[PDB]
Amino acid sequence: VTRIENLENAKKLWDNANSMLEKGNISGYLKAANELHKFMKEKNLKEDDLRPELSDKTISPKGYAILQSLWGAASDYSRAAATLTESTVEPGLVSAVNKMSAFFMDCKLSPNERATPDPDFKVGKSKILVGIMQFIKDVADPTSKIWMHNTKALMNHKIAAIQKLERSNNVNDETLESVLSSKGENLSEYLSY
Amino acid sequence: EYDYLFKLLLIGDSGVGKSCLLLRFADDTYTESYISTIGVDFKIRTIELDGKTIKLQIWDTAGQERFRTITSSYYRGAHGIIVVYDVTDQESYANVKQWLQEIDRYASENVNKLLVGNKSDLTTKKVVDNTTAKEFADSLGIPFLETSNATNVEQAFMTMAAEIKKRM
Repeated sequence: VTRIENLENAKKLWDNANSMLEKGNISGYLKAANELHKFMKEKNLKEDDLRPELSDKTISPKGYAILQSLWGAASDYSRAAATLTESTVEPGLVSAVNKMSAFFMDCKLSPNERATPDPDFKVGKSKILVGIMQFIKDVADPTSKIWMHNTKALMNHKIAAIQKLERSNNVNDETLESVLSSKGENLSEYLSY
Repeated sequence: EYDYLFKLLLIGDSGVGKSCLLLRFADDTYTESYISTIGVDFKIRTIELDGKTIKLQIWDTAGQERFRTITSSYYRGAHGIIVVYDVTDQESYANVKQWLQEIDRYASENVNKLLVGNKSDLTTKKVVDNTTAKEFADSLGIPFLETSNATNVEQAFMTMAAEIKKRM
């Protein structure tokens, strides 16, 4: 295929991601952003190659709110996950998601163009955190470990933890931070599968 | 294993030369498939102070130029915050001043901060008065550094790590 064809396909991919964003589908945005990133890496296309093709596309204020929600949660989580127990795999994974979302935005926006989010569409932090973790669980290698635990498995364990906080009405930044920073140090057995 | 892990936040727009501040940090090394395709937004290094082994982990947080409302992502969850403006660019200074005023409003006194005036290239024009930036920096009670010379950047990181260690 030609560069012109590959650019048109990348454009379609970017649009798929943007459509998911508009639907507030967190899982589906993250997968589509990843499919965009994969295809452009395969085709040696960079953000500046796509950008002039997206000139008449727009990320909506709702879209920006979702992107903002993701950004805040990922920023916070990458940092909280860096501890004296380990500071490589869990921050890495979370940071790599965040970059993937910046990549989508960079395909559309020039340097330093600000997002214009509509606060009405802010997604709760605990729901964003579960979305990010579910995506990590999907893209993690089967043998990936965070400290002594299987990554997928710890992702399931933290998900349950956040969901339990929701159920006892005890979600706040401190309680979320305490799950995000945990490496399951107090668990009697190491998590597998 | 470390005695301490200090988290640093690098705040700056594109085009202010943030790369310049990260040359004594390195990327961590991954086999993780998903990370290997995209990379991460932090870099690392180890230092020793007073017999104690300290990891410094610095986040140049991906996407930050898009979300410049000052939220707890900017003012909480970091030991140190480094804010970089471009000396050739008055609007750059004006933006960072604003960001730092707001960060000062909400952050703990226990967070170390640093204002950096960077000038990437020998040949563009300087326009931000260091007296004015220094006057601004003193007002919030934070250090100020003008950078091009890699040497003084290393000194600044070392001083910041020393100061963080005294409070932790």
